[PDB]
Amino acid sequence: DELDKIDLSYETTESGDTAVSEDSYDKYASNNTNKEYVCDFTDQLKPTESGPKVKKCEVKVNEPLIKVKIICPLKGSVEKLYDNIEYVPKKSPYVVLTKEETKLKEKLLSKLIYGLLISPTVNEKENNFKEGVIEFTLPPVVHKATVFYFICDNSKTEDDNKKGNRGIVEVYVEPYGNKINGCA
Amino acid sequence: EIVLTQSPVTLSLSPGERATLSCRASLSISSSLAWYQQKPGQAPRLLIYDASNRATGIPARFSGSGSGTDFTLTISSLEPEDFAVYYCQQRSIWPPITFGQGTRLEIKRTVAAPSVFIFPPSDEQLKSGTASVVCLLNNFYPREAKVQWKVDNALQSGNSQESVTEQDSKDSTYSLSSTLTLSKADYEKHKVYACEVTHQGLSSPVTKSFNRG
Amino acid sequence: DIVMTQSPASLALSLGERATLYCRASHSISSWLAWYQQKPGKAPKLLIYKASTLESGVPSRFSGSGSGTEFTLTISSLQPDDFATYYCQQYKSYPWTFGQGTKLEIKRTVAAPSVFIFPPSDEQLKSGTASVVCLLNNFYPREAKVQWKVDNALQSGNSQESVTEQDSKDSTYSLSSTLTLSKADYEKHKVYACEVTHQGLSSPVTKSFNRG
Amino acid sequence: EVQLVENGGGLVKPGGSLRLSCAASGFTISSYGMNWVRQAPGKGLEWVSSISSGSTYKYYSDSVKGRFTISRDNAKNSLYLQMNTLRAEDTAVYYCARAPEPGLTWFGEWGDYWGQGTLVTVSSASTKGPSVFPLAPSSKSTSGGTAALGCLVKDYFPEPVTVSWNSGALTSGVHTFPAVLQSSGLYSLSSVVTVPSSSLGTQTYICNVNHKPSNTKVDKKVEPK
Amino acid sequence: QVQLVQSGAEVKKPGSSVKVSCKVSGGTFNTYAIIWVRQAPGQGLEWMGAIIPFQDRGQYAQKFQGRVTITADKSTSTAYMELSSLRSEDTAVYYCAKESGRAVADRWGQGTLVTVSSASTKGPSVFPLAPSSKSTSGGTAALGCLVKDYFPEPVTVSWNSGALTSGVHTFPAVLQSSGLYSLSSVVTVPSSSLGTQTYICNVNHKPSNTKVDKKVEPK
Repeated sequence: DELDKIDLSYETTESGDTAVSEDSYDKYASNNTNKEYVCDFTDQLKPTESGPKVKKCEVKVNEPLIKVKIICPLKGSVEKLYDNIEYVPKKSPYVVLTKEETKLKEKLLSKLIYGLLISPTVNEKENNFKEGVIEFTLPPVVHKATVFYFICDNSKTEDDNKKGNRGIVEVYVEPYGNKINGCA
Repeated sequence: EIVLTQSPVTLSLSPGERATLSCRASLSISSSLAWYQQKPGQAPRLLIYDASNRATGIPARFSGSGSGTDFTLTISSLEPEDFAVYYCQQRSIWPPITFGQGTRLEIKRTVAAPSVFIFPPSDEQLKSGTASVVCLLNNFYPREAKVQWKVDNALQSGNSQESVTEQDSKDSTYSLSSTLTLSKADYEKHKVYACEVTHQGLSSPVTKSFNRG
Repeated sequence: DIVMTQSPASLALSLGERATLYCRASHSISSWLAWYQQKPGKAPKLLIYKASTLESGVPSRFSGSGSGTEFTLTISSLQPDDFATYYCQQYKSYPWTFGQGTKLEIKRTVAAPSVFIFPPSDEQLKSGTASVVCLLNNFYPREAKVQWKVDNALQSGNSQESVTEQDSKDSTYSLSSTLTLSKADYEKHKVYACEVTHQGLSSPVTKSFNRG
Repeated sequence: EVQLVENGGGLVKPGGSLRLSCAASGFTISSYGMNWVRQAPGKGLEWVSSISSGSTYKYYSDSVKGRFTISRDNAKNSLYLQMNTLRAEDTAVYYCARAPEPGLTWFGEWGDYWGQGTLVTVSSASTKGPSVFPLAPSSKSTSGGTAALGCLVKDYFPEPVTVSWNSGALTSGVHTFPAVLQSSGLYSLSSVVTVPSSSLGTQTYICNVNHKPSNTKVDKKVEPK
Repeated sequence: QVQLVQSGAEVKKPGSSVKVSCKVSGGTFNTYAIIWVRQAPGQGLEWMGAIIPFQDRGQYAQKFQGRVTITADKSTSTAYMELSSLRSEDTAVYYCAKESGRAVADRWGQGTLVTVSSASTKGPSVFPLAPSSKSTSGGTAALGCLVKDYFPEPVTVSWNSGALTSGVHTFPAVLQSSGLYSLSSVVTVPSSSLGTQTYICNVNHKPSNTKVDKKVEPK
């Protein structure tokens, strides 16, 4: 199903076509409100002057049973400020972008982290960037550190002299917990 | 970067009226606007955070409005203590966090004509090598006025500095002072020094003269 | 691994001329090639970080192109700070590789050598070893041939040569040739000579002395 | 309740470095964001820099990108910004504001508590004692009614100054005008009073001016010429 | 803002181990890979391995196994390398680099130099290459000095404490079969100045802390 259709290498960089390097990345974490890492890309990917400036959301997880939510505006959300937006990877509540060599490649987050609580329904809607909001819940114990990325690119969005930015999500997970008190 | 424009620059309303301030977002802000109140002698004060939510401890007469753009700050009844400078700020496209230009509120008291006075440069000042001529306007409203300096009936420009006091606490008027800076060598080259004042409260411009040479 | 068949080996050019570098690949590869600039004594500096894009601060005269089995880097005009050794690197696969490198020679003008010879000093004579040094001062081109003759007998294998880097002041670079022999042999032989053959010399120039 | 105090300022060498510090009392700075904003005289507020997650993330304005450095210490509960090498055209008063954790939202009570601010005057050294020159009133016959008189001060730095009349007597109808920074890099303002025209030839008016930074006190007498 | 710092050059005996220290200052350390490259002088560069600091599992070249070791320590933001069982031909310059998110190494370190020759510390012997002493003169004479039997590199030669830099050529060192380096330094001076000017060459060999000043005069 759409959960797992990994057959494309899709070699790409973090900055993509933008020439901005990691020294000038606008690195600010997802908001923390009642155990919810949210970094909504609303109004942060619109065409604007002095760009494209790469915007990176860093989610550092060190607690069990963590909920992570990411929002990207859809096409036509506001008049002529979100056209030609692209979402990478196309299946990104489950398939995630990982780093081998010096490239970003798609992989299944279930394989990287066991016990991922994928919610197929979020707010009675589908869980994908096709809705614009992605939702999943992390397990309470993680054996080893895992890093994966999500991409919300607005470089192709322009309005005369204005151009859109590029949105990146970096989720950084450290080991925590020992075991679950229960059955298997 | 998104530039926020606050219009109009200066508001003149009487106490008790409902004051409305208009803020325009150039492209758009996703309900991230905030309103602040500031005075020259103190730090700014947060009135309304988010689109319309009131901050803690703010009087209930302050109310905000707006949906993504064209946010208005409405004060139900402008008290005499509410006359201050107000700024707007957006937090949707950052960095940088772009502030507003600011808007002035003044008390619209009845129009009053200015009192024009002309002062000469003292002999002690002349011995110091510099000569200054000061024109004084006292107890006038509106604040805006035009002050022109003529020497021997000739025009002067580029050598005048002026300042305006705050609104008077006793009668809600203003005062204006203008200083003409000249050197003694250039000051001795002319005989008559005079100033021109144009104001709304004056039927005709008032002329005050002074001679020394 | 991915092979970097960078060509050519060296380039001799003057100011204002055009230079065109090349770097082919073993098999067709879509982009992911970078060019590195390095003068003698410098760290390899990245100038082009993709197929054609440039790094911040890199001059505009640089222009990259090409894809697949062949890639081309073209420099429209050379400035005084553009002469260095250039390398090409591929990173489509984890085992990165670098090419042989290309040299950028300053100027193209042939100049004959100035040949000098130096006999060993008495202080070195006491140490049991005698050294004779031949100096080829300011030639062009570099391919200068030096041979050692002792009592009109050819000496080979017992000599070493060193070459300095090309200097833009007068297209100058010397070569030092040294002849090594023990003190005992230096006494047995009397005539010591060095012969230099070069493009700018109509006939070989010989410097000799009679000491032993 | 909650107070934010900043230190560091005064005369600043144009072409040199300077460090300012912010101290918070009555509140533990944890899990919250901190920002720096400046406001040049005659100009609106402008953001400078901000820091997030204690010291993990840091942000600067385009004008101060790289040239300014921000830091926060949890043990000392203090906020520090560093102007590394030199900047001279940033003459303004800098404020600090408590705010929520910086993120892709930035919503919350941004600037709930503000620092009183420190004036960063990056200008050539201009400390000097004020010079007072009187302004004679208009003394005339018939019925003048009232004649204005005042004093003029020049070439003092830095702020502030206090001007009073007759050791604080006759405070009715006295106006002190705001100071203007002349092109020489020095301040200047004037103070005037309105008095009846019949007392000019017999009443004595003193102009006691004390300039706090140099402890300079000058008393002058104003009479018609 | 980001800058790379590497340790100094080191000389080691055959069969020993050499460690190269690498530090990444600025940017961030965990989520970008740090790569290593070495190059024998006069030949193309060679890639060795890389590591991403958040995972201690590094990977190396298919040709180099065991001897090369690359490790990362996020507490000090360092990327130390350990190379064991050194052998001839390992005398080369070692370079470090990291990728800036654009899939390519964008920043490189100052570099390190490694020597593996079996020779040991020794001071050079300075001998004078006196100018040709003849009555011909003519404002065209060459004189110099000989540096022989020293190890390892480098050795610095200056004339008249850094004077008359026109026409002085410092030749690259050469390796003798005995395992000791040697080079010559020469300078071109007018012939008529030999009898009215004194030329002094300064030789400094830091590894052996040997400094020698030799005067050159016609024989």
